Amino acid sequence: KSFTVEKGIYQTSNFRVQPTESIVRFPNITNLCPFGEVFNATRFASVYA
Amino acid sequence: ACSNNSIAIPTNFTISVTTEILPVSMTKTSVDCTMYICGDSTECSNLLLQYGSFCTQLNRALTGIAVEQDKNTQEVFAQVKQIYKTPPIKDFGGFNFSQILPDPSKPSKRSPIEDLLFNKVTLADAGFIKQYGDCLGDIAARDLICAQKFNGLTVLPPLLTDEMIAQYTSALLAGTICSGWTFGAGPALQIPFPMQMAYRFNGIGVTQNVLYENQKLIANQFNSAIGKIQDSLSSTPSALGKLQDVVNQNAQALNTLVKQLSSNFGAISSVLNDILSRLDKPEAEVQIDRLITGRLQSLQTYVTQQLIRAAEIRASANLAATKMSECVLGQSKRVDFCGKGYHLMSFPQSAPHGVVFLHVTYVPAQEKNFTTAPAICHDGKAHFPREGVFVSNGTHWFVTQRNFYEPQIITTDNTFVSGNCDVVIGIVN
Amino acid sequence: ECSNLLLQYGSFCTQLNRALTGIAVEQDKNTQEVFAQVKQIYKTPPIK
Amino acid sequence: ALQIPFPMQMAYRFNGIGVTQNVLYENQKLIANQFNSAIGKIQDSLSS
Amino acid sequence: GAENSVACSNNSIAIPTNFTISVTTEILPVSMTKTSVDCTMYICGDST
Amino acid sequence: KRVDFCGKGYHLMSFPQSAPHGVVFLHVTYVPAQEKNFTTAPAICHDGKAHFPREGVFVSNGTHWFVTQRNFYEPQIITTDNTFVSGNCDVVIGIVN
Amino acid sequence: TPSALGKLQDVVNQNAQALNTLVKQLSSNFGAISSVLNDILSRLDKPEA
Amino acid sequence: LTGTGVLTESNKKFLPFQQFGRDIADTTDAVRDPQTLEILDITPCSFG
Repeated sequence: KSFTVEKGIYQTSNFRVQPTESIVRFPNITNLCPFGEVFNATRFASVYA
Repeated sequence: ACSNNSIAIPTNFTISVTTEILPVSMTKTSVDCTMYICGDSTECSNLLLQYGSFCTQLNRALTGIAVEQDKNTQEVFAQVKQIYKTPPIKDFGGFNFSQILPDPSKPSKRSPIEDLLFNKVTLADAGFIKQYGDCLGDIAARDLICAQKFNGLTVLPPLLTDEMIAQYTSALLAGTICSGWTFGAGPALQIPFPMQMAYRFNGIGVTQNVLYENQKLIANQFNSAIGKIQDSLSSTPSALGKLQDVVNQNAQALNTLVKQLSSNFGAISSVLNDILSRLDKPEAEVQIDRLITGRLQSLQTYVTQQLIRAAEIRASANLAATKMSECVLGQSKRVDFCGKGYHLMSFPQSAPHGVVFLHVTYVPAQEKNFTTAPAICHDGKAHFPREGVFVSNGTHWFVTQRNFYEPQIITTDNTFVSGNCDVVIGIVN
Repeated sequence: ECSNLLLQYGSFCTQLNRALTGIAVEQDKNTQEVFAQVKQIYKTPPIK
Repeated sequence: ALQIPFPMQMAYRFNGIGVTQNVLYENQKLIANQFNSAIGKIQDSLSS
Repeated sequence: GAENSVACSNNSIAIPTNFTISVTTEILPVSMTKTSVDCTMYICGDST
Repeated sequence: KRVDFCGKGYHLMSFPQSAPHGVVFLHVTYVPAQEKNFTTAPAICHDGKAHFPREGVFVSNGTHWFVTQRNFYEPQIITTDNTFVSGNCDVVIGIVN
Repeated sequence: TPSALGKLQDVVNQNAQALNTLVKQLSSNFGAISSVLNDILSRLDKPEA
Repeated sequence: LTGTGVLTESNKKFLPFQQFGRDIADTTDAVRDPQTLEILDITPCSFG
């Protein structure tokens, strides 16, 4: 925090490697998920069953 | 009871090298606050810099603990800048120092007693290179301690390494072999063992002529006591259990600090990815502000606990600096200070994040009862000896010191007049 | 239900209960180092 | 633990202070009355 | 430091012939700043 | 008397010079400067009885024996005042007639 | 040399810099909207404040 | 803002660009107005 530095070893900061790009391993299939079918159902059941 | 006409003086001793195993230092944890609190993330680091100068003072406090352990390491081991190197093993009077000098066979400078002590204290693979250096990818999975990558425990090696702690303690050894206490007082000198060990019996009141008769006996008791320490360290963990409790307290706090990495503290997960996704956040960011805030207070409780522990390590390590300065570089007159019993010398055989002072102590073992006299009424005056209380076999009076039994002849020169016979109650003709 | 919320904070007060246990054992061992210098008991001498 | 006669151990309990042994050796009863007045004053000054 | 020689013997004594007096300063922190905080007016601004 | 607490060689004295928030000590320390190797014995032998010195050590130039105190090198003459009789000569290793 | 009187100078900057890092710690926001009293008074009504 | 303190004029370096501001410890430190062209830092009302 000052512009004068005394004599010794001063533990400033540490580092880690920056990424290069984003890699996405999706499942390679096109499909609409069945939440369109489950929520739009005519028959629902009673709560104990 | 406290007998008026009888006196008991001890007449035999044991050279019991009492091992007072002491924590001079600790694991030199200098954790980055962004690595424990954030891992590799930086939105967390902006949340941590909203508190400003906590982790500046927390990292500066652990930095002062690590620099303080370097100061403890330098006030204990680096007392002198007159290093005597490791000598050829000759003319030591039979005192077998083969386990405490460094070995020539093994490529490191650690000693066979240090080959006992560096091999039973498990560090549980705590370091910098073991989990961080080779691990760009998956290297050495199912380790004994895990996920220090998300902890960032920069465990610094000590500035004096174990071969260079062995170099300093071998210099402090060869100072004690052929120097007195004079090697710590600037210019270092040379003096052999009958006079040097005669000087170290002389400071606690033992007369130095006992050693010249009993040099073989003190040498055999001392090397058999080193053999009993070596067999006890080969057999039981009860001696090293003080620093084993220190390393288990430290590593228990470290993998406990990993269990506070695991814990929720009221949150839904140990990860921060639940809000860091593409919805608009005028109010949604405030959720993981409090959820990360539940995780933030674990480190200050840790470094408060480790700072009261570092004050305890600093008290025992200023005690250890006082023990090198007054037991190795001198001889302490303080009662029950350098281990139990009257101190003779001490040897600093090293340890993982600790030092094992081998306090050679003079402990008496056998006790005998004798009669006594207050003074001798020789020619109408009260006669007194120079140093010591009176003992007697019943007809012949002798004078001895309080840690060993020696008989002294009643002469003209050893008696001085410091009073008359009538003012002294119960004087003996 | 408070206990289920209290174990949800991991091991804060596991460390505080171990710390207060260490304080209670610490007053036991300060009693050991201050008072119990030797464990054997000598008899009281007579007033004479 | 051993047994030493009492004015002999009083003769050298102040030998670590520096002054020579005839302070409390010759005056057993007089400086004993001084320490008796001291413990009387301390018994009044700690009982009250 | 610098490497010295280890010489060991049977009966040798080294009674000194001359002496040097040298004076050095030794520095200790002793006391500290008398800080006292009014706890009410400090926390959360200049309003009560 | 505590080694490297206040003392360096000896401890003589110090001066409590004041300072803001503390004190500065000034220890007059002590260095033994020049030493030479001598030959000594624990006792000297006169008439079949071992003579011990009071506060001295027996030193020799090579031919003749002298006595002085342990802390300064200025030898004096071995007399009956500086020595006292304790034991006999046949139990002392390295005794000189 | 400035190497002498080092630890009294060190406890003077420990006390002075500890007092001064207490004073600049009142710029730290602590999870609020600001560290300033006046922003928290002026921006909000009292039950939200 | 609310300031309980002694009010006195100041002669600081100013711009129309730098019209408002606070201290590094977040007291009031930069005020400009067309009524009285001086700057204002609120020294408190001799509190202690």
